[PDB]
Amino acid sequence: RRLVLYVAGQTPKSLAAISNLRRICEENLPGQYEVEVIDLKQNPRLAKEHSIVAIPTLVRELPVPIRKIIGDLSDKEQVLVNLKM
Amino acid sequence: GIGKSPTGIQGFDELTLGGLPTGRPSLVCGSAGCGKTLFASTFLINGVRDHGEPGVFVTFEERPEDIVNNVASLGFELDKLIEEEKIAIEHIAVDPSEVAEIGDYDLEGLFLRLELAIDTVGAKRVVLDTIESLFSAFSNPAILRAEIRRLFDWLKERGLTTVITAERGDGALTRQGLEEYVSDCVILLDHRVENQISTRRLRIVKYRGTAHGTNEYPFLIDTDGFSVLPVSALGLLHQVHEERIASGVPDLDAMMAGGGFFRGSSILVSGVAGAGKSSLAAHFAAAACARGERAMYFSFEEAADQAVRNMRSLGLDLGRWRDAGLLRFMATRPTFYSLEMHLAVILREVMRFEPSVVVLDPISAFTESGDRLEVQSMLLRIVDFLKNRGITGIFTHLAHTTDAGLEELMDGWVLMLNREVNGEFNRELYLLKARGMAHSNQVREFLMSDRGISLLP
Amino acid sequence: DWLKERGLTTVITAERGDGALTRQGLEEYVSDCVILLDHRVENQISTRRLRIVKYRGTAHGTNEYPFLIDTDGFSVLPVSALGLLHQVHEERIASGVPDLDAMM
Amino acid sequence: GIGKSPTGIQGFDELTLGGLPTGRPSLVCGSAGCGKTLFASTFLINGVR
Amino acid sequence: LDPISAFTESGDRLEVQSMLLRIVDFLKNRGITGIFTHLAHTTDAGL
Amino acid sequence: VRNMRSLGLDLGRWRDAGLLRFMATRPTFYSLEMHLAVILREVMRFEPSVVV
Ligand SMILES: Nc1ncnc2c1ncn2[C@@H]1O[C@H](COP(=O)(O)OP(=O)(O)OP(=O)(O)O)[C@@H](O)[C@H]1O
Ligand SMILES: Nc1ncnc2c1ncn2[C@@H]1O[C@H](COP(=O)(O)OP(=O)(O)O)[C@@H](O)[C@H]1O
Ligand SMILES: Nc1ncnc2c1ncn2[C@@H]1O[C@H](COP(=O)(O)OP(=O)(O)O)[C@@H](O)[C@H]1O
Ligand SMILES: [Mg+2]
Ligand SMILES: [Mg+2]
Ligand SMILES: [Mg+2]
Repeated sequence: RRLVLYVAGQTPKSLAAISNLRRICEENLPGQYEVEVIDLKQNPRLAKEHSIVAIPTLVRELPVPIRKIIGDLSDKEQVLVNLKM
Repeated sequence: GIGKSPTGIQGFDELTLGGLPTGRPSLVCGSAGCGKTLFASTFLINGVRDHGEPGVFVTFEERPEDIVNNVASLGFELDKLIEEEKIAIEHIAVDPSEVAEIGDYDLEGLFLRLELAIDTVGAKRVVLDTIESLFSAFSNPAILRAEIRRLFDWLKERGLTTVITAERGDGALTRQGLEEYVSDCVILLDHRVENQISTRRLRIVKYRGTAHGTNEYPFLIDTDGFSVLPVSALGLLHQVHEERIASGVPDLDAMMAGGGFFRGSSILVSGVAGAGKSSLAAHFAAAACARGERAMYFSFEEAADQAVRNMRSLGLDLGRWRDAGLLRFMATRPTFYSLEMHLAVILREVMRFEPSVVVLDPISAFTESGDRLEVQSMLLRIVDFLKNRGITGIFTHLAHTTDAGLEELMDGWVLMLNREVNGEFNRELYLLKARGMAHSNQVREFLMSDRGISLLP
Repeated sequence: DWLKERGLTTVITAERGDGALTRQGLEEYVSDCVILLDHRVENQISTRRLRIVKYRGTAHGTNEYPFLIDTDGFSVLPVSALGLLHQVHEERIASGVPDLDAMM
Repeated sequence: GIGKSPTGIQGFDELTLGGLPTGRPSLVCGSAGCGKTLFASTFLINGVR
Repeated sequence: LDPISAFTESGDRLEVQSMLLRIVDFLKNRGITGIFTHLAHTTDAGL
Repeated sequence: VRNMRSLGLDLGRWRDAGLLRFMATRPTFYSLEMHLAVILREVMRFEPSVVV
């Protein structure tokens, strides 16, 4: 149960992304998985290592098949459905 | 004036008057197989290996293995140039299967990775290959449009020389409207088939900031890579020589004042089939060889052995000079190559061998290889190259007098006639014209035998 | 990707269409080698031609080569393969006309 | 250089300088009746035999 | 081969010339004596 | 020059004194429009009495 959130800088998109992640994770459901936030600007290399293109990105690696979600996570219901199991 | 970055391709560079603009984006349009990827690859390779500018190759479709293997055959070593980091390859691939879009996204990782590569390699040149896959992957079109407009602005903003590969499409020179964006330089590559013969052409559609060539220039991809020998680069600056050359026929040599035709001149030998044009050319080559000089005999009609045993009847022992290493035979059919590769091979081997007499027999064999204009362009390029090198060119042409519009340049003209009169055939020859000297105006009948070509009294 | 990944040599058959060399955009995918086959009629005579549109990684023929399907199958005798390497012989042949033979 | 797989067709093989690339996909385009199916069939048959 | 001129209208000049050149080259490589008969109307067909 | 020197016409003398001009331009060097433009421009600039 691990989730990674790739963002770049104190951007409105990334800030809203992490805030919305907080909201969906807490109000919608319990703490089933642990979140880790990585800001790409300091480590551009990690962007290549994880093959990231469009900010912001939310990637789950718990299941064998990877799954990514691109954007700021504005739609709570869609984010929850994409992250539900 | 404006800055310009050479691309290694001498013909393209001199056509553009320096090369692509420096610090501006360039668009390379053309259907699949035209050579846009190779164009960008040699761009980067030549920039790194000749002008000391690091390069970055951002590919959106092809993997680094494919990118390296494509140019591996051309003689470049992308493995070594990356193994040394002079060119940095970034395979920026996006898979829409595991992508779900919620909210607004910016192609920030693209910029971060490209900046990381640029700082790693100290790059000054950048190539963007297959940027249409970027549009095909993501769903929102406006976001992608804005993102790469920002990307082009950012590339200009930090001042890198960028070349973009784009497909042609159906309506305009691009199918994704990258012309809207890149107008500093547009180069269209075309691959057209006519009469079953396919040729590759290059055109500079729009180059903003200075003059350039506007015609369609046929180019070739060879072991070296891109090669462009435009017909507009030929100039009439030919250093003349006051020495004379020996044809090998004493009577013909004495017929003209000075002992022979001026050295480095273009000599045409015209006549009907069986007149003896090849015999005269062989006489010229053998006479040049006997003096210790090198000679080449390009033949588009006969094999080396057949020519040998044809001339051995006339006594010219071409085997001796070929075996001692002073005479070269090619024996190449007109249809073996295209016109561009015929020109390129002739030029390359002439430069490598550095001979003193080149005999092309016959120049009329290229009649149906293409249109009259293309063959004339090839012949003019060959003649100008030989004259600039100061080599004596002996061209043999068949007669049916004016033949193909290439007599227009020849310095000397020798017509060989085999006429039927009084129920029997007689041979004759005469100098139709000999520039810069006085010569006999008699139709001297001759008779070929074992001793060679001999003019009757 | 999986076929390349386990390393098999694969040949894909695709229809032409109307706009490009393929109607389903398989050119987007396969660029290692593209071979276009055409069957064109001129003056009521129909001929079959083959062309290598794009072969990535090395040189190749670029012209349109007329080919034939016969009992053996595909047969291609390109006119670009002919070379001027002909071993000559010093013997003579008899035409059957003594006067013509002696004339030379 | 790169690997190449002969396809039995001598003319096509010598045109391609060895044949189709080995380990890579090849596309055969053409309208109905051009001979793509037969091309693939002889490819396989010659490769096996 | 009698006559090589019979193929005049079978196709364009280039195609017939290609066929004739291939035949001649094949015969010469095999070292066979080729006797081609052509009709006259001198140069006939560029072969 | 060395073709005419055989006929005795010493064009070098007049070219060197500055009364004769030679262009020596190939037909394919320019397009027709630029051939015309260059000819007109140089003729106007030099103001000669005989153009061959
Ligand atoms: N020993 C010899 N004695 C007399 N004539 C000879 C001798 N050897 C060759 N010839 C003549 O040379 C002619 C061929 O000359 P050559 O090959 O130079 O002609 P060409 O103009 O180059 O011909 P083509 O149009 O076939 O290229 C033969 O037809 C024959 O008439
Ligand atoms: N070693 C080589 N010699 C001659 N031509 C080559 C060589 N390698 C590749 N080519 C040419 O390059 C072409 C493909 O070039 P590329 O630019 O990669 O594709 P595209 O033109 O579709 O962008 C092939 O169609 C082939 O004619
Ligand atoms: N025994 C044969 N001899 C000559 N040609 C044949 C023979 N069998 C099939 N053909 C040719 O093969 C063609 C069909 O080939 P195929 O590749 O199966 O179809 P397509 O070209 O539509 O893929 C026919 O149009 C025919 O000309
Ligand atoms: Mg390409
Ligand atoms: Mg000859
Ligand atoms: Mg079929």
